[PDB]
Amino acid sequence: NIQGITKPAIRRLARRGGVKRISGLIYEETRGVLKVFLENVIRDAVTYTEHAKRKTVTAMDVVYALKRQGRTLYGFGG
Amino acid sequence: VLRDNIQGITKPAIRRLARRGGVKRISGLIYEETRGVLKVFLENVIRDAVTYTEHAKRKTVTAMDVVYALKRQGRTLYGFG
Amino acid sequence: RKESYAIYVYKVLKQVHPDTGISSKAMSIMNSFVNDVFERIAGEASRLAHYNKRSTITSREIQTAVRLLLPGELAKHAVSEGTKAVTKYTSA
Amino acid sequence: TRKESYAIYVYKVLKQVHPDTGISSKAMSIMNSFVNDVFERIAGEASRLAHYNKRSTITSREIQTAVRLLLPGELAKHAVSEGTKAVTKYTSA
Amino acid sequence: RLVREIAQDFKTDLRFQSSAVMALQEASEAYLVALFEDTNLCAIHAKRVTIMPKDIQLARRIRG
Amino acid sequence: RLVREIAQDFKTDLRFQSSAVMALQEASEAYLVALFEDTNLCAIHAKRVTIMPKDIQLARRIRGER
Amino acid sequence: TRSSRAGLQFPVGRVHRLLRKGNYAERVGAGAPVYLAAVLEYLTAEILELAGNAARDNKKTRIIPRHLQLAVRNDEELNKLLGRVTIAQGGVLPNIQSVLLPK
Amino acid sequence: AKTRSSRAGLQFPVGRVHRLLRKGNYAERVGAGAPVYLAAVLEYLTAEILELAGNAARDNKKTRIIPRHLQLAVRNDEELNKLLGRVTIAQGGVLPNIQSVLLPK
Repeated sequence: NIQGITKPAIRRLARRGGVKRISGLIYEETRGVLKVFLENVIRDAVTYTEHAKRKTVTAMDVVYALKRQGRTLYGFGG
Repeated sequence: VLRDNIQGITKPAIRRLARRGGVKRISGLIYEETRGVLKVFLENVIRDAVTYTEHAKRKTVTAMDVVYALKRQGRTLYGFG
Repeated sequence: RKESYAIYVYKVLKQVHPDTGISSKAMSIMNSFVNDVFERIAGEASRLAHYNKRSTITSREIQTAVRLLLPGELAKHAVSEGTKAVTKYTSA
Repeated sequence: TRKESYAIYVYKVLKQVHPDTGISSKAMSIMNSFVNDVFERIAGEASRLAHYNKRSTITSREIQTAVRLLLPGELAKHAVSEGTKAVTKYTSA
Repeated sequence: RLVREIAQDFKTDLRFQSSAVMALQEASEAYLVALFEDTNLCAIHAKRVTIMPKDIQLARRIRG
Repeated sequence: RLVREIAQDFKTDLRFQSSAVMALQEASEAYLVALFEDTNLCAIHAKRVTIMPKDIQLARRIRGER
Repeated sequence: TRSSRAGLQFPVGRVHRLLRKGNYAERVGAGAPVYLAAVLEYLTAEILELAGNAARDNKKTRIIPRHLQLAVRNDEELNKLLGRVTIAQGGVLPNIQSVLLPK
Repeated sequence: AKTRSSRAGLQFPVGRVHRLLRKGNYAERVGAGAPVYLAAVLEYLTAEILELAGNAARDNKKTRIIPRHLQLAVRNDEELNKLLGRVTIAQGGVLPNIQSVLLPK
């Protein structure tokens, strides 16, 4: 699962950021940061679904969790 | 009577602020760059503070106006309201 | 029925660039931007009412709210365009 | 002019926890701002939850999920436990 | 599959809207691009060209 | 006196409560102490001990303060 | 319509409706909806202007999120306004550091 | 029991909480259990801080809690630090911390 983002995907994300040379331990460290980031966002997203009494997390719940996490996102709702 | 004074000193104060922060060695240009950061920081905070006094129709900037201005600047402060 | 400021974004777009279009994704991005600025200004004005022991949001609450949220020039031009529109509305 | 505050109740909780301790005036106002901050954070989050679910009232569910959002894990767990106890105790009498 | 895996540890039997996953992917990549930008700036500050885990750790520590 | 100078450029003929100045000083020093903490971390990361303007600029760049 | 009375395009009535149906105050002023809508219409005109220019540069008629991202990030104030905002399918500005360039 | 605070075993005023929640423009209507439950959360967080503040007062050998004790109490806790992460306490100072490389030989 977590190893589904590896080798060129971690390389492509670096190129868009402007990185030239990538050390070997970046890939594992990148997964850990992405893991913690996803854990935080999904937690607040799931919390809204728990209050709304739903078994399906809507696009709003993702947006609203990002808004509370200081990661405002345009495009997937009002 | 000679006078000839200036403002914006803070020459040893930048040394004391560094010690409480844990800095050991201070370069000479740190102080001038430190003053510039303090100017911009004060400019942002006082701007939002003065705006509340303008809305409140007052000629006196209260401590509260500073508090919400710091609150608006993400610099929440306890003790003055 | 879902409401949006879509048709007015088209109108403003044609007034500025008559020979240009917009995509569905970019339109929804514009919709969220309008609502975001809406909530920020209305939220700040609401705080201004509570801070001054007031129960109504008048023109002054909106004006000082735009002074707070926008950085200088965008705030300068927003106050000018708004006070112009309010004066034109007050006339008729 | 009457100036309201949570002062006398912070004293009670302080004496209930540490009867042989005091507090200064500056630290007292700091505690007051803490109470008002937590008040505004929860009430603001609950207000958003009401608007988000197309409701016009803020019930206990909005406050509970708001505290789930604001407090980190253990503080949230203990807050929900202490609160649900008090609400059940209030509903009883 | 990764997002479903992370969410499975929070609540069982959950369904995701396709737009919800795309929004998670959009914000995740934007966060990662922004992090590598700060990471590359940190690595260059250390007179280096190659990014290293100590650069990310310092960047996220300063970010809070 | 420095804050009075800064406020004169925003609105003329202003009076300050003494508590307002103290609150401004509290938030200013806390911001500067925290900044020097991040500045010292940057200098140590560059295999140095001495803080330099490039360290403060790097710290404010990571914070997003542009 | 009150929007026509102010020469504005955004619906003053819908703004007045949303201000009452959002629990911000006991009352809502009469000039506030006109003045809030004018700021919104000005800000949308600012973005659409720079977005159409970026569309002309890319030799495309329809504005895509790439154009919005480039427009907001090239402006110094629009970047500060939307500093905590991520635009979907927006990308980043082309930027390569000097030390990383070949020599 | 006349006061609703006594009916909930809480110290913070449920009535003042109910008043301030209605007089703050957050919603049309206001639940009955929300003032009780909001006051309980407030009372728990104040008790947590005063507990660690009283402990810091015992460590500093002082009877009255000063803002230094509140600062030490909040920042030594892992969760209270994250809650008040964007908050500066007046007259609080910082934690004693010197980096390893900065230490002498």
